[PDB]
This record gives sequence, structure tokens and C-alpha cells, in this order.
Amino acid sequence: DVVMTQSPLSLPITPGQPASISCRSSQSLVHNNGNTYLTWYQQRPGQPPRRLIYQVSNRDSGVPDRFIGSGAGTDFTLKISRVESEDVGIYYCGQITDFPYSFGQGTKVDIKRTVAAPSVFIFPPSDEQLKSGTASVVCLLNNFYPREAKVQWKVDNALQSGNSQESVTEQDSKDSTYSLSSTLTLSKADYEKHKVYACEVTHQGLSSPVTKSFNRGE
Amino acid sequence: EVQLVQSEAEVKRPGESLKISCQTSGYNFPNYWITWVRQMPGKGLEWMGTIDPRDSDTKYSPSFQGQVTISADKSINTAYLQWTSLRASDSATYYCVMWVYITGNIWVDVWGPGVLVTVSSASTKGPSVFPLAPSSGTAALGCLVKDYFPEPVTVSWNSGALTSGVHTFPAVLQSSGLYSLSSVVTVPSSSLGTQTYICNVNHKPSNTKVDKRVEPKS
Repeated sequence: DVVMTQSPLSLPITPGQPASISCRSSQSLVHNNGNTYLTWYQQRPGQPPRRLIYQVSNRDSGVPDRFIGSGAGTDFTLKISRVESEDVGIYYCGQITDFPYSFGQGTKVDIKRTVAAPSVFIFPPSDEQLKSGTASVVCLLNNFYPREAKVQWKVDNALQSGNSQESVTEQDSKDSTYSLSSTLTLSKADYEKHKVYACEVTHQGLSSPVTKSFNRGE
Repeated sequence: EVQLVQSEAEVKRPGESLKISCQTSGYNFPNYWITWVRQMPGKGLEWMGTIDPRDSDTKYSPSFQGQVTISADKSINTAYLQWTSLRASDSATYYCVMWVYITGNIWVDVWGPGVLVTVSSASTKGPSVFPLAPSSGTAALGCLVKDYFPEPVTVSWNSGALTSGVHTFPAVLQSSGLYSLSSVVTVPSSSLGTQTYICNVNHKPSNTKVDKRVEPKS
């Protein structure tokens, strides 16, 4: 019955600055008695969610004054007055007025910092792994901001698809940067039938994509 | 303080049954409900259902009805969520949430720690650790931790002494149904001739400890 839409999906905030998170419902959340029962949750990284706000604007015990809930009808807002390091995480609005209950899709608040380009390194497969019959080639993208990045694999100057997997760290506590690994998996046979292995990296902090490469056997 | 205690992490096979549990601790009265919430990795919160322990009245999400059953045992302040026939798609984190109410819509909202449920056809296997060797400012090296099951693996460098500049990526699920991750560290390049770097890999489900020294090789 009720569909919650939350925006934006990600929200970069300079520390000390406010964050505003929106939540819209497909029908008015005002119950038949004349009250509204929207809630807001915070999920710190690795942590269970905890409720911040209930009944649109009332604060649960122990939650500081800088979390401010507002809204009416179909339009609701959670405002964090001065976002600090301990507020990074995902925020969800919660609808329990009308069955079936639902949560917004979540808004990830991270720390805004100056753009940082990735530092790129490429690792050839060890000779131990090759005796196992599989070749893994690893492209590391280290300490960049923002999160958006694209890596692309080329083998003997031939583009690859569907044979790599990526993983990204969460925002680093100190420098507020992310890092990313992409791993290209080939058979030993396929690996030895080619010569040059390269990864190309695109990121807002680079004027043109960077390529790190190596020559099998060099 | 009130708190919920959840049962321990589970690894199950597709088609098997599973019952997970939630126990109230330190709340007397019966003016509460217990609801179960699913969270896929990287995804948001989903309401699965709610039970009134007092009469065992239940409300189910239309998306989970006929896949799970919610039950309660007031005699031990415990609530349950059970599957008859697990599928791989059920691999997720499951939270029980206690809603302490005043027909009223206002309550207080205690989340449990979550339990990780892994449904997979893979069997327990320890990892192979491979060196990501540094090559020819700041240098990068690391360890590829490949082909293990189940989660988790812990990684440290130099027995916990080397901590800054370490990035252990979350593992990814390979098509083999095994997990794989890498851990990397950036180090001063001068240190690569003078110093030794060892990654210490611990996979306790298979009782595997591995110490691999990552050296530049040529």
C-alpha cells in the first residue's frame, strides 16, 4: 500500500555542515486519529540500526538535539544540524502507519573532502598460484575521493568483460578516502598465451585515464 | 538496559530448515512486539513480519509470507523466525527488533545485534594465500586470500604491529561459491630492502593459520 521514496541515495557532507535527508510517501501518512507516525533510523558501519526519531519529530532518549525531524502529509525531512565524524552511515525512514510496513531505501552520509586521484598499482600472478592452474591479476586503486571510479582490463590490447571482480573499502576514518581492488581471473593456459596485461582507471581526480601494465615474464 | 540476544551465525545448505531466535533480556512486562528485518549485504532494510507474543498474533509482509514463520515463547521471552526450505537468496543478515508500546501506534524500538545466515552448497575450505609482490616514493604490496569458505577471514600484518596504510577489502563471492579477498599495504620504497612484511591470515572455520612473507622477487 504505502511506498516510501528517499532521496538522495548518497550525501557528501563537509564536517560541521548540515545534511538534509528527504522521504516522500505515496499517500498521506496521517492516521485516522489525526497523528503521523514516521520514524528515522541510523545505521553506523558494521552496526545494527538504531532509532533516532519517532512520530515525525520526537527524539528517542540519548539522541542529541542536532537530529531534527520534520514533515507533514507525504513530505518529511531529517536534518542533521552539524554532521561530524560519528554520523557517517546510512539513514532510513520508517513507515509503520499502514500495513505493510516498509523502510526507505536508505541515504548514505559520507564525509566530503577534496578530490583525490587514485594511486594505481598492478600485481602479476605469483608463480605459486600459477602452479595451482589459475592466474589472478590484481589492480589496486588506493586512497581516492570521491567513490565513483571505473577500471577496465586489457590483455594483449584486447578489452576484457565478465572475468573481473571489484571490491571497495568503506570511507577511511583518517583521510576520508576509499580504495578499490579489481581482480582479473584467467586460466594458467590463457594467461601464458598472452603478453601484456593492463588496467585503465578513470576518476574525477585524473585529467586522463591512467594505465598500469606489465609484460608476462619481465 | 534492555537488550535483545540473537542466536549465532549459521551456515546452511539450500533446501535445509533453519530456526533463528531472539530473546528479550531485562524487560518485564508483555507490552511489546517482536519484528524481524532482513538486510542483504550492501542493501537496505526489509520488514519481514511482526508477532505479538501475548496472543501469538502475527502480521507478515506479502513478500515473505509462505517462506517463513514467526513464533514466540513467552515462557522464556524468546521469539523465533524459521524457514522450512532455505535458498541461496536467503543469505543475509536478520535483525529482531523489539517494539515496546503503550491499538496504539507509539512505542520504543530496540534492535538486536543481527545474525548472519549463509545458505550455500559449498563446504568448509581454508584459503590459499598468495603474495602481491611490490615492483619497481611509496610502494604497494599485499596478500591475495583466495578460495575459502565460509566467511570470515581475519588478516593482519607483522602480527598486528603494521596497521597504518593497511586496506583489507571485503571479500567477494566467486562463481566457485568460494570467497576471496586481498589485503594491501602501502609502504615507503626504501623500507622494501631493509624490512620484512608478513601477512597473517586466520580462517577459524577450517582452523587455518597462514603467515606469508611478501618480498619483491626477481
